[PDB]
Amino acid sequence: FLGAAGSTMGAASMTLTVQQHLLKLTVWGIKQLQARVLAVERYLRDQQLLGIWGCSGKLICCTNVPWNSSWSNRNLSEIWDNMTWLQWDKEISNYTQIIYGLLEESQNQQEKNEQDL
Amino acid sequence: GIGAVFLGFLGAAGSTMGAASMTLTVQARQHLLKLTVWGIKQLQARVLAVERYLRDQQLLGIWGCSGKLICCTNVPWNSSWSNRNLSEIWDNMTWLQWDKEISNYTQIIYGLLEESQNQQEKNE
Amino acid sequence: FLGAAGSTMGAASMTLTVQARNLLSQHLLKLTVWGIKQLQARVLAVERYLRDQQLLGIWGCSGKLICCTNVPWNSSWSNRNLSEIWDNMTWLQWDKEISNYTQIIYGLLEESQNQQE
Amino acid sequence: SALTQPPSVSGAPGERVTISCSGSGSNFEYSFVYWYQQVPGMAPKLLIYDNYKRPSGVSDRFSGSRSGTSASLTITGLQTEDESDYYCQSYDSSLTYWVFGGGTRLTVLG
Amino acid sequence: QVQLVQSGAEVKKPGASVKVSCKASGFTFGRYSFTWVRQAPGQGLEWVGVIVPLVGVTNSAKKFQGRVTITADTSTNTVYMDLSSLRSEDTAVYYCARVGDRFGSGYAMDVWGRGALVTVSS
Amino acid sequence: LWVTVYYGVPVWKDAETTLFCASDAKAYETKKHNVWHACVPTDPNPQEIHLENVTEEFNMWKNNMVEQMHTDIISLWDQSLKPCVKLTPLCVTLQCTNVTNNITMRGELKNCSFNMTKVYSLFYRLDVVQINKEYRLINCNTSAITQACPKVSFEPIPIHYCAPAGFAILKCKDKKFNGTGPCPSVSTVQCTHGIKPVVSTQLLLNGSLAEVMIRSENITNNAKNILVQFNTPVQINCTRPNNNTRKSIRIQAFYATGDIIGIRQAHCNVSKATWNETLGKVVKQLRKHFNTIIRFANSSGGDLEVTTHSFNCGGEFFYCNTSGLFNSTWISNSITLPCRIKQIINMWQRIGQAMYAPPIQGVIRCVSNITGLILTRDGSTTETFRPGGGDMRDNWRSELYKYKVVKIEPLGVAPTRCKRR
Amino acid sequence: LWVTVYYGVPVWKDAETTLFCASDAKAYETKKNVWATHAVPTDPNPQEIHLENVTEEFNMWKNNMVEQMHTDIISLWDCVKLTPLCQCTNVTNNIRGELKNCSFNMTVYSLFYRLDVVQINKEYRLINCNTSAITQACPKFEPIPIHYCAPAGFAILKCKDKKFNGTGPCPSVSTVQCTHGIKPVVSTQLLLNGSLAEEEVMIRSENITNNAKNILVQFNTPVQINCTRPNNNTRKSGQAFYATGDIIGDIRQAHCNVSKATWNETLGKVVKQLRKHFGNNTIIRFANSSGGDLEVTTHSFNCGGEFFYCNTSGLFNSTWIITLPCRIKQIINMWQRIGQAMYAPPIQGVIRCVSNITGLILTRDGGSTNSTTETFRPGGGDMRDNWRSELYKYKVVKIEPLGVAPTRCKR
Ligand SMILES: *[C@@H]1O[C@H](CO)[C@@H](O[C@@H]2O[C@H](CO)[C@@H](O[C@@H]3O[C@H](CO)[C@@H](O)[C@H](O)[C@@H]3O)[C@H](O)[C@H]2NC(C)=O)[C@H](O)[C@H]1NC(C)=O
Ligand SMILES: *[C@@H]1O[C@H](CO)[C@@H](O[C@@H]2O[C@H](CO)[C@@H](O[C@@H]3O[C@H](CO)[C@@H](O)[C@H](O)[C@@H]3O)[C@H](O)[C@H]2NC(C)=O)[C@H](O)[C@H]1NC(C)=O
Ligand SMILES: *[C@@H]1O[C@H](CO)[C@@H](O[C@@H]2O[C@H](CO)[C@@H](O)[C@H](O)[C@H]2NC(C)=O)[C@H](O)[C@H]1NC(C)=O
Ligand SMILES: *[C@@H]1O[C@H](CO)[C@@H](O)[C@H](O)[C@H]1NC(C)=O
Ligand SMILES: *[C@@H]1O[C@H](CO)[C@@H](O)[C@H](O)[C@H]1NC(C)=O
Repeated sequence: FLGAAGSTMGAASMTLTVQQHLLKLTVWGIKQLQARVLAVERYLRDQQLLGIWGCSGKLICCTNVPWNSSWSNRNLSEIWDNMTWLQWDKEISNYTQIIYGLLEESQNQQEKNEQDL
Repeated sequence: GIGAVFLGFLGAAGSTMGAASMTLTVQARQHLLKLTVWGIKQLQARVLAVERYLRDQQLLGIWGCSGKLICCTNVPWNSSWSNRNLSEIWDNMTWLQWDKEISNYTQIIYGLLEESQNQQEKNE
Repeated sequence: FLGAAGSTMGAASMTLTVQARNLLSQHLLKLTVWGIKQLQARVLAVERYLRDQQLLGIWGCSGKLICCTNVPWNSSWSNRNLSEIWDNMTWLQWDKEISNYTQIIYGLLEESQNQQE
Repeated sequence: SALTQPPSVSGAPGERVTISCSGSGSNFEYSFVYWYQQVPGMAPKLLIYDNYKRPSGVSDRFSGSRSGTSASLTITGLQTEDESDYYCQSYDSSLTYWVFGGGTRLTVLG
Repeated sequence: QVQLVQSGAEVKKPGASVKVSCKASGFTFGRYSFTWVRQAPGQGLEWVGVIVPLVGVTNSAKKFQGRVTITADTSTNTVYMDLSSLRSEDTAVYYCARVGDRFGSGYAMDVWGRGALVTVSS
Repeated sequence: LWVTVYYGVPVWKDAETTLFCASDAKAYETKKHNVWHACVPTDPNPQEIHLENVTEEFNMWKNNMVEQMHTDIISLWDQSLKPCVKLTPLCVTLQCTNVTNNITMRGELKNCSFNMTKVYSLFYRLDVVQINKEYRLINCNTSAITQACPKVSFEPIPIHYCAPAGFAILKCKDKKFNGTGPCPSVSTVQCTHGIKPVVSTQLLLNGSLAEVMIRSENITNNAKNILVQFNTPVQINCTRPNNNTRKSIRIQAFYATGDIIGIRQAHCNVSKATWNETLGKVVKQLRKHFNTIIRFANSSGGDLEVTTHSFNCGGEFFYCNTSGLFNSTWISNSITLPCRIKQIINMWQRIGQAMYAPPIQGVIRCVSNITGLILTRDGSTTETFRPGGGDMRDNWRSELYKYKVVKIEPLGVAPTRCKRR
Repeated sequence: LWVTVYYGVPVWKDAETTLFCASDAKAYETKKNVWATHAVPTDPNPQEIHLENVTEEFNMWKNNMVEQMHTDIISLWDCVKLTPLCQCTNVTNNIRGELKNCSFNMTVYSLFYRLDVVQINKEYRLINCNTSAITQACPKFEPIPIHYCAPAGFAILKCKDKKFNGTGPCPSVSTVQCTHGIKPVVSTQLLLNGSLAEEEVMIRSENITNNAKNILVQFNTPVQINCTRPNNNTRKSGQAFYATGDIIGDIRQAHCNVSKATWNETLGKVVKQLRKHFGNNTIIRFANSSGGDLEVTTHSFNCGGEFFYCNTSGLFNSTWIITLPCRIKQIINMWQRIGQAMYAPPIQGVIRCVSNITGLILTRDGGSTNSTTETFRPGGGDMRDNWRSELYKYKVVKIEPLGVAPTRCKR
């Protein structure tokens, strides 16, 4: 996933779906092993997050909570087209906690309505 | 680490089943050579825990629950299993008390879940 | 783990769960290097499993074993009698008959979920 | 390194009986005492070991204890199914060779 | 289910030698031991010998010194006793008894075989 | 209504899982030779999450850590004797002589001399048996003895116990808890406290400290041993006042005990007053299960590991009377103990197998805590409690009386008034 | 109909992977280290689940485990490294042939073999010093079963049918969690401690009809071969130049004994099988290796820590319608590579090891004569074929549990 860095979100979205000599080997073997596990565990925590929002590993998900203009917003076209979006997070970075709350609240109300109906 | 998660699920054991429900969503969030050996067992335990969490997830997968936490299913609850009203069964009991009475019927319920989901997808 | 591999397609449809939970399937240095091979194996099992899980995740299943879709089967990928499909057409040969079309099926499935979104 | 037992002691049903086991040698004071119940035609069965410990699954009416340089096996509530031979054994750890007592006969009146 | 199966009864001419066998019943030797006790008919039983298959150490009663050979095989979980120069004094039933528990920490004789009856007659 | 599943609610079911050892960094670093195997160090982060409105039926006489953790000691200790050298050819017809250069001892030591492939050696009366001035070791032929390597020692090292993920340890914290039945305070911890592999008979040396508690599988039963944990420790200092001389003989290298520098018997000491006070606290607690008559008589008999008080002191194993501490009678209303030294010892009551203690040079002194007692009720005048002990299991149960291993099943069901679509 | 995905369907594909060894519990028991007893000592638990009504074709030729394990032994195969780059006389103290002793100065004498040394132009030299920087191996060869267990993404299949002769669909297939006692037979033109079949002796070759490739033969009746090394020698040593000491006693060369009756019975069954696939008129003949170096012509195998180049001239001595001396040199060019030595220390005392012959490596001659007769000669040199006789009924299949099929359903 790291190689794709440095491209627009219109370009990134498509690329996303496809996506002793013994002593040196034994120690740095563990570290390579150590990294592999933190790959899986970090993956699950994300999957848990996407679970409560209503996605659960759908990659390009969706949600029914609007994008208020209070968040850093511009014309949608430029965000898709020309803005490299490794810097897009730098725009929505101090707003990234409250927005998850709206994602958190949206599913909870959505399931409650489903529970009633 | 996942190791603390499991007894994190055990943090509030005596609380009411209703109390655990909301807390669940809140819960949804030569010294070199000796350092080599300890690296194995510390790593060996952790990857084992991962399999434990996947196995339950896969078990939750067979039933109509995907990966959600507070899941629901449309299989009727016959009165034969612990006939008792829904009112008290969520306030004055504890999970430890609840399953101990149920522990005579865990497997039949799990089996009862399997075909309950199974029939749903074919005729969908 | 394979079980009734060559059995009738209908037979395999019943036993897909594979019994539910069974479906997943110098002295200091000498002992250490053995451990690395053991741990490297187990994590390799998990990584392969999740990639398959996420592969189902892109599709409208996300880990539901049997999973109906919304893609109508085109009558061009070497189709035969529907009864024969679940009478004698065993799974393994059913793969060899499809072969190339799996990439077509994989590509076809991807767009249907996205256009749903 | 020799153990002495009474030849035969009988007991009325429902009463309590005791059997002595006296062995010469200071080593007798440095070695355990076991007791074996033996049906006159069957194989021995362990009855009490380590001088007071009952093996799992043995009737609680059997219990014995040491007394200086002698041993004693006490039965409470003798029934008509407890008539057999009772052997006291002293395992000399130093010399590494078990020694079996002569054998005491118990008969229930009836 | 733990048992010490044995060979059948034997009749031997005096001056010969006897072999008696005992086989495990679902366990290896591990750390346990084995011992042999003989009982003359109408008589209190008496000790014969002992072996520890884990370390291959042996011992026997002074009376049978130089007359008893105690053998073991870790492959087939069997212990054989070879008593030499049988006479009328050795007309007795020979039990093989297990000793100890999962750690070899005991000294008693808890599990007993059925009993092999060796007869010496002229 | 219908049923709903809740992945994560707390659930318990008693089960047995293979735990793993736990140690400390500095403690592991301080491991010259093998005074006792690399072990995982545990991060000092005791979760100790105190549960409220919780109650789990603890047990101690059916616990499975005791059988587990005892087995860990046996396997570890077997490895302590593996790399060392067998003493199979060592024994030969000896020429020991009752030489008494000094008398405290009373001729306990012997000036043994063997015609090796002709060197003298010292051996106490315990480790050698007369034969028929000719003698031999207690059990070399028709037996098997393996001397411990001289470099290694035998000082205990604290060990913690941690369960793998999916299994949690329940620790009882109630002050008054005899061992069985429910415990109010059930604190869930992953890594237990500093278990000590203390090797000792009826006198529990330097273990965990308790009021004095009385714990028994069944008091009515005389068979089961009664464990008593002391609330207040009683200091015990015990010394070997003789400088041992270690002579290496190239046979492999045997280590004979050379002539002692200048002869006083090893002896233990106990503060008589403090012992008297603690025993009254014991007898006052015993009377709770029973006014009555209580008498103490010394160990009735048996092997030298039970008749006396066996314990380890700086790599040397002592056998000492306890007749000076268990001779009293009590109604409703310093002490020196003679000792003996053995070098050929067969710990854990194993036939054939035994280890030879290599000599330790100088005067040996050690101090520890008398925190636990093991008493055996005799078979309605008075209930004489003789000191028993014996089975090595009990000395573990004085520490693991307050821990259990439970399997957690986060999955669960409930009949909720809700339906799917 | 609509496409519906299925996860967990029993479907696999022919795949190649680097398998991991799973040695037995006795790896550390004989770990003196031994190139074969080296510890992954994973508990070899075999589970042979049978299948039903399914058959797939194996291919023992052009296989993957044949070369996958071949390199695994090489890594296990590869202490003191000598390269003794820097005078001898015939010794006849007690004479078959005559050995030789070489007098030299080390920074003494050494008892070599005739084949081990080559004259320089009497004075001889080490055959391997001038050719390459040879490297004497460790003084410190016990084959042990190594049950292969597949990684969780792969499975190992077995052909329970005993009539599989090399290629084609095997009727009965049973998936195997962990393979059987595959062992490093490590020998030429003869299988030693090999696997025994339970039917008539089997014939198998890549293209039997043609002389291009070797012929593999299965046995059912083993043959015992005894070889002895009755000699005693010392060792001479910073600069550790390990030569050999003087011979203590008679100057005796090694020899071997071979049975006759059982060997005769085997060939007839071999002849009968050859009669099955060649006709009932042609004459079968046996000869020798009219070519190939010592490692090919001579029967080389491991026995008592030394490798014996036994002399198989007498075995292939027949025509169809007793003791063969072994001829040893200390240089062991076992993996047919210029550079390696394995100068094994001479073992003291007789050996007389127990052997077990289970297979043959035969090579056809030319096609000079048509329909009259053909000569079969001993072969070898590439012991890749040697291991093909143990894994011929095994394969690794990459399970691909994802599966798709059409059905009439909506969602
Ligand atoms: C603790 O130990 C005492 C014994 O010291 C146990 O009491 C014993 O309980 C058993 C039954 O479990 C009694 O056996 C039965 O006794 C009745 C007469 O009371 C008899 O009719 C039956 O045929 C049978 O023999 C035994 O006699 C009794 N002994 C005594 C001295 O009370 C007690 O149950 C144990 N409790 C625990 C903690 O397990
Ligand atoms: C435990 O307490 C008992 C009494 O309270 C002590 O009993 C004494 O045991 C010794 C053992 O050496 C006896 O000495 C021996 O007596 C026999 C009797 O025939 C004699 O033949 C020996 O030569 C030797 O003298 C001693 O007599 C006995 N006390 C009395 C008053 O008889 C015992 O020592 C204490 N300790 C142990 C470990 O049992
Ligand atoms: C353990 O202590 C007891 C007493 O404390 C010792 O027994 C004494 O033995 C002598 C020997 O004749 C008697 O004269 C004394 O009367 C005994 N003591 C008492 C109080 O009666 C015993 O010897 C000690 N154990 C050992 C092994 O020596
Ligand atoms: C064994 O040692 C004992 C002394 O402990 C001696 O009497 C006996 O003769 C020795 N020989 C035997 C029988 O092994
Ligand atoms: C195998 O041998 C046959 C007959 O000589 C030949 O025609 C064919 O090309 C050879 N190649 C194969 C199939 O291996």
